[PDB]
Amino acid sequence: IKKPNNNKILVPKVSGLQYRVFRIHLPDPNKFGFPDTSFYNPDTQRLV
Amino acid sequence: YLPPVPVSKVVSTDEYVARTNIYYHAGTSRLLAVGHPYFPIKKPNNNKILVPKVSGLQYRVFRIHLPDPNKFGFPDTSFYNPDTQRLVWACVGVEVGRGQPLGVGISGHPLLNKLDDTENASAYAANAGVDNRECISMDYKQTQLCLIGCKPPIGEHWGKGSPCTNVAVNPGDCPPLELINTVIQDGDMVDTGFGAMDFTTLQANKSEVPLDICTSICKYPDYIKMVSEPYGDSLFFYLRREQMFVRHLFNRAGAVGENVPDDLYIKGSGSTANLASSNYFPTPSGSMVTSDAQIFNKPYWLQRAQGHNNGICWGNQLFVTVVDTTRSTNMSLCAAISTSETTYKNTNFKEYLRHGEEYDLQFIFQLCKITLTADVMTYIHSMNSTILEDWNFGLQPPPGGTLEDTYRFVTSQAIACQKHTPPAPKEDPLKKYTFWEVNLKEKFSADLDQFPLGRKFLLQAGLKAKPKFTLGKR
Amino acid sequence: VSKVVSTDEYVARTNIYYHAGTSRLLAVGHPYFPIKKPNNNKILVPKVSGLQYRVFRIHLPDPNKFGFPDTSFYNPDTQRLVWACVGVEVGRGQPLGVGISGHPLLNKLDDTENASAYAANAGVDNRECISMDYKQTQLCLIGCKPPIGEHWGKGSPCTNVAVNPGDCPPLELINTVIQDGDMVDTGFGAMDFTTLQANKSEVPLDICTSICKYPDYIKMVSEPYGDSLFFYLRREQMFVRHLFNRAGAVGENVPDDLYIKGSGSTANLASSNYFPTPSGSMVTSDAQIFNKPYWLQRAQGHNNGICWGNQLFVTVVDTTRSTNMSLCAAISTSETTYKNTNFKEYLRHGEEYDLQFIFQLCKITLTADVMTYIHSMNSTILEDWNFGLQPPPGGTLEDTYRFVTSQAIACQKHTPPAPKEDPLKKYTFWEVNLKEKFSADLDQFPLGRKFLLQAGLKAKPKF
Amino acid sequence: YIHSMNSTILEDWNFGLQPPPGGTLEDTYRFVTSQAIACQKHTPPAPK
Repeated sequence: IKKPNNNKILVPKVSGLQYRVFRIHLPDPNKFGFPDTSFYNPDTQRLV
Repeated sequence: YLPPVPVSKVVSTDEYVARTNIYYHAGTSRLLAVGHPYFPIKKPNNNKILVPKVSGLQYRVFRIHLPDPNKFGFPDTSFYNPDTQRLVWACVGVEVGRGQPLGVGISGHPLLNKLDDTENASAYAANAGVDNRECISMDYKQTQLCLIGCKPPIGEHWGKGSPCTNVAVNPGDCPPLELINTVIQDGDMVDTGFGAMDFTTLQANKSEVPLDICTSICKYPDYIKMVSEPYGDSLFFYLRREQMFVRHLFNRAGAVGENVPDDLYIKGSGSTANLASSNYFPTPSGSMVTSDAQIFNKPYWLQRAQGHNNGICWGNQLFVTVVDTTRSTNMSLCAAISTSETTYKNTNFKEYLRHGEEYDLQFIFQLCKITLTADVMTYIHSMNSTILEDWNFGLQPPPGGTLEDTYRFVTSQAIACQKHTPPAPKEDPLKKYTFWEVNLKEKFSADLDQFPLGRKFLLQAGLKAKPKFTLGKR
Repeated sequence: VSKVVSTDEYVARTNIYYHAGTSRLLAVGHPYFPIKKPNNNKILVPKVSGLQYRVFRIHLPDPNKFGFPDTSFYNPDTQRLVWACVGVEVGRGQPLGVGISGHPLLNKLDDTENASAYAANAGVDNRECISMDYKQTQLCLIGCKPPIGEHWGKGSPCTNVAVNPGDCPPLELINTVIQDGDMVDTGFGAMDFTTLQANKSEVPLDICTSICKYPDYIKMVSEPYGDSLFFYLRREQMFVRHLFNRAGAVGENVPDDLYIKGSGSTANLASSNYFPTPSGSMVTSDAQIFNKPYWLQRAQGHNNGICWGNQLFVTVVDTTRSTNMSLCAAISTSETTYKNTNFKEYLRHGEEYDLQFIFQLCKITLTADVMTYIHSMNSTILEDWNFGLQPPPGGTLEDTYRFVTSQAIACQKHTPPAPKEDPLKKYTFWEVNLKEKFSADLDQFPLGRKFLLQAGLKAKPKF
Repeated sequence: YIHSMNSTILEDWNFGLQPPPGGTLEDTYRFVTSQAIACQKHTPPAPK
């Protein structure tokens, strides 16, 4: 749905027939704080 | 239980806090500000602001935050269960960079209340006509100062009071005055040395002061009051420099509010039967600036402070405000409306007034923990209950049952948006106030040597563990 | 935030088991609408159909009042006793058959499945008498907190654009407690037609006024203690049948670029709106979820079958028995020539439920954490127990007697206000009392011995 | 092997120039705006 003169959408077109993509970010675990992190070195390695 | 009670032992922070062994740096480079010194520009019909009024005469607040102490990464954390111990950042050291060349600005008013110049006068004054007010500017008091703490700054200023009703309310009477303490907001006008008060309300003439200070309310911070904080958490440190001197000698022009009792002099005659305005006011003048006048651009180191707070940022929260008079020089330029004619036209060129601004934040930080006991924690409760919230204390009591919690679904919805467009739960108690913000939470580094400042921090206390590249001799 | 734990931590399981159960629950009523005296507001017949939801509230007497053959195994001071719900049954005796519903005026244009020519032009009030079958469904709900449903609904629009009559109202997602008598989805989705459908003819009678709702397993299971439901099962199915059109003024025209302009008969766009005809499928004896024992061991929530406040909930809904028997009475028995004027027609509907509940007995020790932890969870629970004190007051009172003696001492006693116990008293729904029916032996009951058989260890006297 | 697989991966780590030194060593961060006046910070395109 959009305003008849306008090009701007009034309502988004939605139906279950539409595909759905989901993008999910994670924060870099190499910035994180595990209750114990000493099990690794942040120099020679990283975490994924 | 033991100890958040009755007594007065007025806990000093550094006992319950423990200092970790690890440090960090983060920061933005810099910022800008430009603008017109005298007045802002908004769309004349609309309320939308095209250009603001900007000067070094504007106090600049600074508020930044750091993320959850319990979500953020350490090479060695073994020392804690975050449920056994809460955590906080600690502020060891701070730096104020200022990058623009140094020069003096100025401001004034096209109609200023003036009688005449009695600095040197060979003759008695004249009679006042209709609007003798003049166009004059003045050099503002040379100043630098610094304010940093975990709680917002507090200034003080005069304001018109509410006179007890005995004597009449009669117009022309002297309005009442009283002291006013208030939170300092960004964009406020720095007092020129004319006193912290409201020129708008208290001075009806409105021509008494230059445009910059004409409308608004200048304030000055009360250290006493602030340092009177028995926590000290207002600000845990500061320094200032200010200097000024006299330039010219003036007089007010207007009706005499309260006349001089004649017993103070001998009755004149002719011109001397009349009495010239008894009201003098000086012309304040800023002085020479020196390369020493910069108090900035040098690393500060704060170990112990007046309050009990030692550099602790509560609610993940930190405050800064600074004043520079040294860069006050405003850049001016013109726009030629007619680009053709070769003969000068005063009408041809539209002048403009702008100013530069530049800052730096390079922040040391230290890490700290809290052994978690209502033995203390309730004193935190006692101290401030706002930290009861974002912190969950790993518990409400040592058993610590959850809230039968609120988890909401709002994340995206049906075009309703009173599920908030309006403000969300909690609050900023300062939200009504207006002042500056930046997010630094992306700027941390697990290694120090990366940056210019830190090695001074290093070279300051030196280095125990000294980074080795196994390069050079083996 | 110190994070709720598994109830099987502090609770201890006892060695004793009990049973009680109702005689039965049957029903009679009219499926389509309730019956009332025409002038009066009082109901002559309550509206009843299988499509109506059913809620079951079951009290238990406080076991700490219930003397055991040997009571010595616990201290009533330091502890309490709480019932645990091991296993559950749902009896259904009706012969299995499908009901049905319709409406005499149904918004419709024409048949869209096959059209040999373009339709006619919309007149005034083309609604028709048409009926359909609702989706087949079976589900079961068990827990100590009321079942939480959800539905669509009208919310307050933004205030920017002025709403003209006939505008699209915004939509809202709304939870509420589930009330008995409420209606299953027909495949029209949970919402209030009454608000969002002015036509009132867009659906068959039964659901027209009410608000169909549906359980949201997420938010339900989202509970930290799971006490909404610790267990459930569900079965449902549907398929398409007919394809129709809404008949009425087009709310929003289709952008032309999505088609090519016609002419003549093709100049006018036929109604864009379609709605499906939902159709129940073949029922089977197999997929019946009832008349079979259940055995609870684990529950998604940390609550394991613990019924707080002597309180236990059952929500059961099925369409399988929806059969509506039709009957006819004769106003005049004389004439042998039949006349449709001679017979009045009536609709009544049967329902049949049954309940049999195992229960396990359970004790709780104390300490402070537990006390706290419960008092954290729901403090009202301790109220019905005897722990929480709460010192009593009182100094002095002046009785002045006597008052009807009309020499005036002040006017008087104002303190009824707290018989109030059920906070949900606003919520009406089906009620049953078991408190009398406990017994100490499974053996005498049909259901129980299975409990024995399952866990084995047939212990009985000698003869 | 990783750099073979997808090299852009190393970029987001601290990682990104050949055995361990560091850095993309031209100048990094800049911000020109505070209030609405003239060319906004978004007059240049978003580089990342």
